[PDB]
Amino acid sequence: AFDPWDPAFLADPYPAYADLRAKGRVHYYEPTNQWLVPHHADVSALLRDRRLGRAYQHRYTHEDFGRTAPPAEHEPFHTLNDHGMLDLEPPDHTRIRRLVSKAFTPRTVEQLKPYVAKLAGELVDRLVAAGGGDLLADVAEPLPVAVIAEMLGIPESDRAPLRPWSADICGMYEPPKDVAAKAVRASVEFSDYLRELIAERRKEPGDDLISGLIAAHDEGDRLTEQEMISTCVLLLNAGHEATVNATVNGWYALFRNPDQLAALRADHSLVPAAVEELMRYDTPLQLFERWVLDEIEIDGTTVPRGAEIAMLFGSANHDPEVFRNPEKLDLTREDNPHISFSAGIHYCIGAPLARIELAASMTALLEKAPTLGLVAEPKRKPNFVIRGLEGLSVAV
Ligand code: HEM
Repeated sequence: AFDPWDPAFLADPYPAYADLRAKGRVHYYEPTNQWLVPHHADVSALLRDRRLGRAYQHRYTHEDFGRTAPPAEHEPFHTLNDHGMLDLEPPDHTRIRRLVSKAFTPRTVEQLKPYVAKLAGELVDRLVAAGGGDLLADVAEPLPVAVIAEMLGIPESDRAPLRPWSADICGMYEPPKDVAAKAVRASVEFSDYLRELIAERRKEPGDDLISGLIAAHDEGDRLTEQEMISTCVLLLNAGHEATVNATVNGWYALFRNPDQLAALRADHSLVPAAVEELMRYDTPLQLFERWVLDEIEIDGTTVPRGAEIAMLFGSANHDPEVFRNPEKLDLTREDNPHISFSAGIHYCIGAPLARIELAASMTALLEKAPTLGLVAEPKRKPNFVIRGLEGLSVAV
């Protein structure tokens, strides 16, 4: 009896998650032909199970897996997608991630802190100067793209087309004939830009990540041109909308919980714990899927090879067997093992950088806009897999 399109579910899905959890540990959903998993223990376990993957073609033809191959007109998208580590399974995943993690390191993250803090400060100053604005458009949206641009080493000169590129490519996962068109178009355009920067970095080495990707090697193993383009597009696409919606989701929760906002404003040392609790309370990434590569059993229920599982991260983050009073926002929550950055081999390689951007944004807002208030009830985007608002009207 579940309709993820119901406007009440889009407004507040957490009561329905409560019902799902109470009704069982795996539920077949005919409309999407998917098996829904809502408990934290099950989601955690399945993300670490070697019998599940974000791809199946390394093991089975589409046809042997009981599926239909995608249009060859979408080859440029599928090529760019299938060389990024998010949709790779071992041993290809292992190789590209071991290689990428030689260029993209803890030192790389540390080096961005000053630019993250600087940029955050500037953004909030401008909003303060205007005495208010749209937290999404003016503060949340600009920072993530800029940080990845900076890490990749791209001029503010040519940084304009990145958002619209990332937008149209991601449109493919949201699929209209028109969406598909721009998505392949952007996939080509963006990949050519990358292709270019890859060479003027080969004949002209730099200190950026594109240059660290060109250098990265191990056991004489190295990255292909496509693996590098795919990695760069993945880092922008993965590090943008999630970070944006965590900042706006967080501030909306803070405005709706004035006791917690006042606690935060009174003790800025809560910022790290606050970033984590606001993500558990209302994660922007509600849902992730896995193919069943070998038959599994969940709670004595057999899920067959060829099935697709939907992991409800939102449900898992409100599981009362893990969190006490999960429906309550508590920035001082001691016990917060939220799964928002996932688990197993696809565990977010960006999580340290994401946490530095969310902390820098929050600290700037608290220091520079300590009187910030919500002007209007925001409009919720009609989407149950990426949970977000159209914008956030604020005033000092
Ligand atoms: C609020 C911020 C973020 C959240 C909640 C988030 C969450 C996640 C999740 C859940 C996954 C795995 C999905 C799955 O298991 O199916 C993932 C993967 C990934 N994330 Fe993030 N992420 C965030 C920010 C970022 C940032 C800033 C970057 C990069 C700069 C990034 C890069 C990636 C990459 C490259 C992967 C693929 C990892 C792999 O497949 O091995 N993410 N992220």
